[PDB]
Amino acid sequence: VYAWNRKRISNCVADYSVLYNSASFSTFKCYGVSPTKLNDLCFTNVYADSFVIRGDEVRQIAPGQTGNIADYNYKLPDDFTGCVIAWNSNNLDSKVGGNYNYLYRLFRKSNLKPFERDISTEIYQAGSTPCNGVKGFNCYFPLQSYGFQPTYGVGYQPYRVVVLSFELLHAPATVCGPKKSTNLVKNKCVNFNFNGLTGTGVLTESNKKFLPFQQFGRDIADTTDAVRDPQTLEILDITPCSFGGVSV
Amino acid sequence: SQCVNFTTRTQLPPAYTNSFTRGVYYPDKVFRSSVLHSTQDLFLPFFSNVTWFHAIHVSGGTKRFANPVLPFNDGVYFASTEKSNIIRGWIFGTTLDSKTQSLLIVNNATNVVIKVCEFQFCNDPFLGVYYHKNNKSWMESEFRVYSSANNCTFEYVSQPFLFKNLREFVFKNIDGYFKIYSKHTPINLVRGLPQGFSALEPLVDLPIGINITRFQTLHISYLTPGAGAAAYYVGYLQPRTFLLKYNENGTITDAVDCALDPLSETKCTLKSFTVEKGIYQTSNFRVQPTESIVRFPNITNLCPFGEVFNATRFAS
Amino acid sequence: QVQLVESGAEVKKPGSSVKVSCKASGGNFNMYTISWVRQAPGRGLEWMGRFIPIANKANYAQNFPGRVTITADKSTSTVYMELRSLTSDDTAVYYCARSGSYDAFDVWGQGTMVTVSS
Amino acid sequence: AIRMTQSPSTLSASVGDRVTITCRASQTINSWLAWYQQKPGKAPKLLIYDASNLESGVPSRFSGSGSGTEFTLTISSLQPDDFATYYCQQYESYSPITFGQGTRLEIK
Ligand SMILES: *[C@@H]1O[C@H](CO)[C@@H](O)[C@H](O)[C@H]1NC(C)=O
Ligand SMILES: *[C@@H]1O[C@H](CO)[C@@H](O)[C@H](O)[C@H]1NC(C)=O
Ligand SMILES: *[C@@H]1O[C@H](CO)[C@@H](O)[C@H](O)[C@H]1NC(C)=O
Ligand SMILES: *[C@@H]1O[C@H](CO)[C@@H](O)[C@H](O)[C@H]1NC(C)=O
Ligand SMILES: *[C@@H]1O[C@H](CO)[C@@H](O)[C@H](O)[C@H]1NC(C)=O
Ligand SMILES: *[C@@H]1O[C@H](CO)[C@@H](O)[C@H](O)[C@H]1NC(C)=O
Repeated sequence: VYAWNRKRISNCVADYSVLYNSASFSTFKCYGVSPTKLNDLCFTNVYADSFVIRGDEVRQIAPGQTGNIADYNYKLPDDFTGCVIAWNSNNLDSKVGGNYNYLYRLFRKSNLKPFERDISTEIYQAGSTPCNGVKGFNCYFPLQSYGFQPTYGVGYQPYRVVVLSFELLHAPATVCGPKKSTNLVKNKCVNFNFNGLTGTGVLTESNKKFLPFQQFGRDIADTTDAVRDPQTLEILDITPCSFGGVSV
Repeated sequence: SQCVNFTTRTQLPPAYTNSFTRGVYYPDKVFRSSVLHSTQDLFLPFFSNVTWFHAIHVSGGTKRFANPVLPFNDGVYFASTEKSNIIRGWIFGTTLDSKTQSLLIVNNATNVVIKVCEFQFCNDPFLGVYYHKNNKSWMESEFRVYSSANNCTFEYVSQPFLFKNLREFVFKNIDGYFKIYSKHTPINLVRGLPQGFSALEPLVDLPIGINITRFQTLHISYLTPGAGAAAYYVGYLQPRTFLLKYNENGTITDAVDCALDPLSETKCTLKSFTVEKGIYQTSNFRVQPTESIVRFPNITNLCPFGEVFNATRFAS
Repeated sequence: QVQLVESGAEVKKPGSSVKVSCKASGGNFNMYTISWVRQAPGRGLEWMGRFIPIANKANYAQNFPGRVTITADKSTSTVYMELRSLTSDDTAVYYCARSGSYDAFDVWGQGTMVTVSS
Repeated sequence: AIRMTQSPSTLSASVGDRVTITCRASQTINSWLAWYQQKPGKAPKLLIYDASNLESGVPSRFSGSGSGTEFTLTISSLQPDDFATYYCQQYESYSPITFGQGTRLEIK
């Protein structure tokens, strides 16, 4: 938790529904965005901060929280925009003799700024007398182990916490959700949506010889006349659905 | 890798030529057919003096001829005339050091590598190949371009790729997108930028989102136990309105630069490549101002704002 | 380069007790746990106990109830493993292993040959 | 106490061949398993950790696989220097840690 791993995610499609319905996540607290809407949004960057935290301190991974974790190990900003996922991994981070590989910072001069990693192991001086790198009276090692065991309490078991931080800017949008595939319908008046371009018309097979770099074709008056299906690289002519004055 | 240091460094003097009617590229991905369409974009103006320099790929003979660093401005038209693929890649950035993010594009023997990182480029980037006599084929064995590379942001690898050939490329950095256009032609000319027309098809657009002000080319070096050096040309793009002609199959077959000459102004006004005999009101002449002159009263008193914003008591 | 140096060879009699050392040189002693592994001749490795500097705790193998008592001096970064009630079957090389980073014994001591006989 | 069983206990092979060593656990130890190599007269050195990774400095010819209860150490190209006794650790329960019975590799 004091050395939480941060991974930057970009240039890919993120299927948040698949991860949502993947395992038994004891906590899926999304602040600033509903989870079900995660597939309908494009994010500039996705930061995956992964660490291990005991059960009682899981609640401390949230904006506006106070405590040893939220002040010395991992601080979430008050303007946090993203999800926090946590699942009880008692079958992987708990050992009979005690798993001491996970350490949490216990003593620090000041509370951590949001999204700050401090992996300094210098002895903390709690008294007037200097420590000079030697731990003793009024001199404490900042990091303390957890010591997870399978027989520990439910609130003392290790939870593997992954905090997804979406950089909600949408200008250099590179992480998006999955893409819908509604079956193409031809020779019928339909409301088509190709690559975000919306319109209404009748789609027919076309003999136009598109060049490979070209996506759609316009008329003399710059009205969309043909498109290319992003799924199947084929060219479809778009004709307006028939209209005309009704005279009696 | 580790940089290779050359005691002697030299650069050939620049030369100048005319761009003729090249540098025209598909402004968008919209198919069009048998239509004359006007587009205002960053184009290379026709007949626009373009600098060019020779790239030496063989030494014969202890002088290192290093390519120079040229400004990027709003976009560059880079042309290369060569027999074998001498020109291999480019480096773009502002400071070209680890202080700022820098882009490096290269097409080695294996594939195309595009990396945006805080590269620390060497003084003389080196790409060396040696002739394998047993295999009777040249194989690259030296790659010394950057001493260090840290904090990468974007990575791209295109399709793995290995009587002269002219390769034209356009590099345009707009809205955090680094758009590249390419065109490859067989050219029979020996020297000079060829005169003709050929539209440049887009190759890839990269949302690197960095600032570019300078760039430098990289050449290949043929290591030999111990004359036909390739040439390359550079022009700078400007905001211009061009009238492009799309034929039936949808490729730009011709283009009219306007604000080049009055005839070209007539052509785009008429939205035609052919103009009939007559007098056509094309544009408007206006004499732009030369100097600006401010003439305010010669008053040096300071207004008593400190007696109104610092009053001890403000009235009811 | 973390190097672990143990004590010299020890010769004892049955019914006595032995106490070997493991000087941890380099790195941070307060994070990595020191584990003692013994190997009788003609037999595979056997685990004895673990010292946990971060928690200031000592663990012993289930097969050795109260026979092993592990203490250490954090000032000098020296780990001492005490084995009690030596018998003829305890003649083995008592390595000390540093289960660092990934809980695996990446660094092993030179090993001391402890011989228990009349 | 988790018991570790190796197979084969004694194996012989020539230089450059393929060697497969199976160390099967008694309980589900996930992926926590380490492979060692103990040349006679020398302290064992780590080769594989987490049952799939390769320790720094170990030649790339060593490869490990398997998870759950059965694990496997495989040498792509056996070398004369790679003839020693290989053990498997089960660092999933620290009370007590059980090594393998020992797989001695001999020149065929
Ligand atoms: C998408 O997958 C379909 C198979 O259902 C394939 O026919 C089509 O060409 C694919 N489109 C791509 C790879 O752009
Ligand atoms: C080309 O432009 C350069 C300045 O960049 C100028 O010195 C040279 O005379 C020009 N030559 C021609 C042919 O216009
Ligand atoms: C790395 O580059 C990115 C730009 O993509 C910048 O935002 C970040 O501050 C840089 N950090 C480092 C490690 O220099
Ligand atoms: C268009 O392309 C087709 C097939 O590639 C070819 O048969 C036809 O002649 C081309 N027409 C023009 C005007 O280029
Ligand atoms: C050229 O075009 C003019 C129209 O301006 C026409 O009068 C003349 O006959 C044309 N000449 C030829 C040779 O086409
Ligand atoms: C009012 O007084 C303060 C302090 O002397 C000064 O900083 C400020 O500029 C004054 N306000 C104006 C409007 O001059």
